[PDB]
Amino acid sequence: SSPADWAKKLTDAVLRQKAGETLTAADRDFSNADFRNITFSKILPPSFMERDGDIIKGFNFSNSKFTYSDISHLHFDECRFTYSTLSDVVCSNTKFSNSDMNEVFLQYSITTQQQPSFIDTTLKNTLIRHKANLSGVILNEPDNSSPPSVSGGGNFIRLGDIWLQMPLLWTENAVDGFLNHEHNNGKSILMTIDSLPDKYSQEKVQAMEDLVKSLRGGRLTEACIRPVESSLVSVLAHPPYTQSALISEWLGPVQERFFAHQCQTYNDVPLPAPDTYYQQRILPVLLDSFDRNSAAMTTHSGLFNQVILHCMTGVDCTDGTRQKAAALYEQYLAHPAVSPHIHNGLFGNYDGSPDWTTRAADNFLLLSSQDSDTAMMLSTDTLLTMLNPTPDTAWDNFYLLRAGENVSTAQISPVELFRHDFPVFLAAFNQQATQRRFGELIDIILSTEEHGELNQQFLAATNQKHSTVKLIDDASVSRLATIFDPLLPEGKLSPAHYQHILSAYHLTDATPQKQAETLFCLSTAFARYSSSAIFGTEHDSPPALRGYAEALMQKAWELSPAIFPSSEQFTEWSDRFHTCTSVVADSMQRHARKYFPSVLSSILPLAWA
Amino acid sequence: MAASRRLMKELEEIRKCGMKNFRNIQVDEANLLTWQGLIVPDNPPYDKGAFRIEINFPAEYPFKPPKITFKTKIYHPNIDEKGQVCLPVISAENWKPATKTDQVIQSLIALVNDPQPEHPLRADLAEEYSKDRKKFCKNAEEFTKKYGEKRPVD
Repeated sequence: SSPADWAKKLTDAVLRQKAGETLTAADRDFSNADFRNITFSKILPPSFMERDGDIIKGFNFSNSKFTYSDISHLHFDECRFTYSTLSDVVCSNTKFSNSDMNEVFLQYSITTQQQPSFIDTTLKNTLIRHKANLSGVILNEPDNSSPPSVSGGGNFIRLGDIWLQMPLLWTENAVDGFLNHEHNNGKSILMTIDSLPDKYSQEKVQAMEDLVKSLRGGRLTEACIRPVESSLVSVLAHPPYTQSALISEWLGPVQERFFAHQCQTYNDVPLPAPDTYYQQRILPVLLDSFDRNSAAMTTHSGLFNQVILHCMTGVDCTDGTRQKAAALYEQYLAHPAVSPHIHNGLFGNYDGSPDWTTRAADNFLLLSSQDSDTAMMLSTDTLLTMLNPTPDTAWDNFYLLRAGENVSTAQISPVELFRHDFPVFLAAFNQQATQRRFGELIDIILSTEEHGELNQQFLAATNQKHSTVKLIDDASVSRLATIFDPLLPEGKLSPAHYQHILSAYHLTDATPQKQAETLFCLSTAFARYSSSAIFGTEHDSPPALRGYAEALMQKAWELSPAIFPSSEQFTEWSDRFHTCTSVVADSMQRHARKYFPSVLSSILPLAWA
Repeated sequence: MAASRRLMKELEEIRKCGMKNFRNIQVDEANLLTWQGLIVPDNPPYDKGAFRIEINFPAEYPFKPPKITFKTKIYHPNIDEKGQVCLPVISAENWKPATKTDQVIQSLIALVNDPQPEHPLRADLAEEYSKDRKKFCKNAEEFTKKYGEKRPVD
């Protein structure tokens, strides 16, 4: 019959099991079924789609033809799938347990948003989408079995005994898909392969050797690999991938370029408060890079002192990461550029070294950016809030050391000091009047009177690298557009709005350049706004917020084309404005910091830096 | 907190060198940011007695100075009739957090032993000092008796 009869024929078969009656050998045998294009929620109770619901236990769905069917949020137990076809299926957060799925097609739709799990499942010879939570799956030994079919047509790598498909060609799009698990809500082939249980380190490594050997033959350049630098190390820099010789060799240069790009970015600016992933997967690499570039500890003390601070107070930092840090720090304090400034009395445990148990000890020694003699001695509790300001954060709670000696800071303005010798805090000491100022522009785009929901939500999304709440749903399209479309007549920037933007930032009687650079930045912030990170998702992206982001960029160009890196780079940014939205958001920002970074940190949320 | 970490050490640092001038150090277990002490002048006309004293630390200590007040009436050119005293070291805009309080008190006691009518705080007594040391001492003497704390025996 049709699949509709296959449909209403399992509907009331697992309900008998949910009514007591056990099912014989013949009963629980739904082989050769066809459930194509059937949204399974409609003919199923609302319990199988709820957390801690019910399990479909003891079946035999061999040869099934699911292709196009949605099995979202459903948990199977003890079931057979051998020889099925699920390619193009929707399976958001699906789960399969103690059920064997050998030799099946699983290249599901890029449509699916959350990865499905596989607790105690087997995928012997199955084609998989490179994104999957295999945190329980027990793989098999690789059989002689021939490779999966194809028609020119890409090649496949082997992950223990599963089958993964490499792209036809590592276009920048192919790269940002398979590799970047940051721009993609934590999903990627690297995160997929490492999700395997902590013993298959043999096949896990092998699988990664096979993936580097793929990229090694991409011909792709330093320029094209940068936006996945952070995502690559975060996985490949920790054991067991440290043991693998072929993986260490290739990754070396990649980590030298990572550390380098981090030294340029966060040596002058507050490294944003770290989530857990960062504490666990990043810092350890930074501690490593510092341990190999000894000199770096002093020449880039600005960043060092951050990577250390955050290490010694990271809630989820391993006792190894803490020790390395502590130890890396006793090296830094003994440096002959640092140890002179140590007022043997008040510093640390008053016995020369830091007292890492207390957060209110003078454990930190900051070096001046300009002077050889000026240094700052301050505490962990204090350095913490200076770097992550609050409305009542005091900006002078530190011992100014002018060549070993302490000096009065009464009659020394903080602003002046941070400007000259300690650049790190200035982007932060400003945040109180930078936020208000930004707020005054969001209250202008989104009227408090009528719209208040969105408002506190746009405001909210500013103090977090990412947000759970998105706006790609249909009611948030009509909603948004009714607010942005009046500000963008003929796709250009409303002359009335622009004038408000000026008065908002006191740039009214400013120089055209300082204005261009500010619009450039606002355009950068509203770029961020419509990216997977904030209100967008991996494939969809709010059309208004992108049309406003591009519109702001326009007037920037209009005011001063010198601001932009080139005539043709403006073209290409404009085009991509019409996940390719988060690739410009960074590009614009990379540019923004290099040429007018003081104008940027006055507009961008310290939390986004 | 930091203020208490510092004070706990500032204190034992002072309970280390038993300078015979200042005793006994009391800290109110209500605040700890408020200390009492008793200064015992070496030079006349203040031997006849001694003087109690409260040292109140702001919460933002050590990054804002303390102020010292005399809880004992004292006839002195550099000391308010209400107890207030002006020390260069603990005045804001001259204060460095590193300053050891063992030395600010040393200062106060030095200012009580040898008054400096140079930049006084009480012209009344300051003119009497420079023009009539006999008389001034004759009055400070009797005022220490009448209003001053009892001289320590040990």
